[PDB]
Amino acid sequence: PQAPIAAYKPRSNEILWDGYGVPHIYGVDAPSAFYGYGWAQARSHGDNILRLYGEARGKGAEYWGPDYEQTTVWLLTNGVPERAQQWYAQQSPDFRANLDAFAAGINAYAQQNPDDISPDVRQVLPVSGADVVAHAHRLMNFLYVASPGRTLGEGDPP
Amino acid sequence: SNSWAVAPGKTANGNALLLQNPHLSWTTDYFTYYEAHLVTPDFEIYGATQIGLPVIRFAFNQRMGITNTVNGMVGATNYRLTLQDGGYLYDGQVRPFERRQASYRLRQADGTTVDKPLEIRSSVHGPVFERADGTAVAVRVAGLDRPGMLEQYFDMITADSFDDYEAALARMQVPTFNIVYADREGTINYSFNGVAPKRAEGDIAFWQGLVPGDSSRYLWTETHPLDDLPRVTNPPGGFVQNSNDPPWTPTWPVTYTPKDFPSYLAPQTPHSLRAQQSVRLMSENDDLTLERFMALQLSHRAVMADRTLPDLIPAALIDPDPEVQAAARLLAAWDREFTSDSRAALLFEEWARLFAGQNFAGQAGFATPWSLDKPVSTPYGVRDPKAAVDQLRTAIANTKRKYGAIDRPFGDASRMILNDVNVPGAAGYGNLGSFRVFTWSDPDENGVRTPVHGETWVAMIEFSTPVRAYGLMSYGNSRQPGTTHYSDQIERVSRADFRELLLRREQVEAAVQERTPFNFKP
Repeated sequence: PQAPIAAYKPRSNEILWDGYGVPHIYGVDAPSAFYGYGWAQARSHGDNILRLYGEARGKGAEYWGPDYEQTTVWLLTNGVPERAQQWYAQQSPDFRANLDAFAAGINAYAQQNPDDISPDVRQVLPVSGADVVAHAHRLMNFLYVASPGRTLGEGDPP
Repeated sequence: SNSWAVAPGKTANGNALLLQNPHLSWTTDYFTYYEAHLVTPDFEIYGATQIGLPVIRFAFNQRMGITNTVNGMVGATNYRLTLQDGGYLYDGQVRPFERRQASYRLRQADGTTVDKPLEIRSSVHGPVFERADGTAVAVRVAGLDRPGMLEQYFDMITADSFDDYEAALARMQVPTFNIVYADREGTINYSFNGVAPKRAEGDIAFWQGLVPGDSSRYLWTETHPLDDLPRVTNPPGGFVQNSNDPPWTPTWPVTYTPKDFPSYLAPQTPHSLRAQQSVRLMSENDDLTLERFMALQLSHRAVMADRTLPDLIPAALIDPDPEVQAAARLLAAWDREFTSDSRAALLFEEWARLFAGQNFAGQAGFATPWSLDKPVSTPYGVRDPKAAVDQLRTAIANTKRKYGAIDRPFGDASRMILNDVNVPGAAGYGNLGSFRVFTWSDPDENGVRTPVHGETWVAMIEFSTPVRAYGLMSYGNSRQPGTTHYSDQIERVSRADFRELLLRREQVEAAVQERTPFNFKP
């Protein structure tokens, strides 16, 4: 029948980054790998990720002012930040631990490397599993499926 | 976005092939892709995902892989309400809104926040919005009760078998996307996925418009299970594809027709020229190697030139203006590829913007309309040659104004520029027929343009044992101020010089440049 090659069994938690800045994340279990993954994403994209998570708490307007207000109004009105809290509580316990680990990794990168975090996204920290759920929820249902432009009667150029 | 999956029988080596190829903005927060590799004792996944997602959406490993394209799954409804008496008319009765008073803080220029009131009103349908013109709109979004989107993707991409993958996909927690699957066992699959409301009447266009919000007749409550949606598994054609086209030619020969599904799932509109190229590139080629598969992904044919130039050119050589005559001659000598060194390409684009509108999608100019029966060879020809020549006249002007000449090399105007890296462009607009896509900006005052949208993450995988995979990320793997990992891939992109994606531990050890040990305890 011919089996796939042997899986690798990670014996310690490490990220091996290659020349192009691609993180190879080895965890001894699922929450480790997810933590590693949140660490790596914060290394590579922390500023925007944190900004995006701040928006998905419906706190865009509060953190960054008027250019963020319409998304705030769109997401609060569609009850996105609170549904995220619910969705979070409704996760299976095993998967909830993975989301908590991912948020922890993001937080821990920002902790051990405060110089790498742009000043005006600092107020966002700490981030939580629910934050991670919320952003995914804005992305899928409230950017892809129901865009503010289709409802408010607009949309973006070519 | 493009997606190919090729069955073993269609390949030289007898292993399946997979193309990951999403097209998104190069310059937009939540659309930025990231490449990573996760390994535990129990699972392995490699690939790309939008930043801030804890699961890889374009994943593969030693056993299986998936990819995604946008399908426009109409998962929401906008309802036009009839305001009357402080409530809204519904089934002959005035019915009041649910109201709550919420608030949010707004940051002021001086660092303080003011407290801002926000009324939130809902009808039966959902939350209510007032458009700038006065139309009160209530939005009803399917699948607000599907909390397992993330875990579904995670279970799909770590599936131990096609059956496990399918069971995971069937939970209906991922509300959108065409999703394509291939594996080392030899199975390939296309699914038009998403959460689709059950409706008793109306086509897609009716459901995309403003549905009347004054009647329970239009209030849906239920959604379609997975086996109500268009799907294809190991088709007789030996491949599946999607290029953002309607789900009606996911393989060749087709395995179903539009009348087999409710009419509101997906449109029956003409297929883009890129989508037409997708179908031929796959169906016309047998005995594929990974190398040949990769070469096919680079296709940049100016298909619209093929459909129009045989009529346009003879018409234009008749015109008295010598500049029009010279444009026609330049156009006729063109091999109709979007190469860096093309002197006719920019000029052709500008005529096409007039002939088919600014997004190149208009159909009115063609002599023969797109037809379900010749679905990769229509629309064809020029309906009004005289009118089109006048369009060429204006296009000569526009080309000169934008770029400085009617014959500037494509890749001198078309540049990929990140930080201080500046490289020649090639390929172009999907709607002109280019498979590999670069949606070029409007040019700057020097006629230089750059991609706004197009090839981002590109990976091609053969499920041999061990797997073989090659990828590139246009805009690098990081976007933090000062990273060396933003502009460090684009030169390779300009040469189509793909990285071997490193999955096996020994390969990873040979390539490591930074070790971060970490330790996590809850």
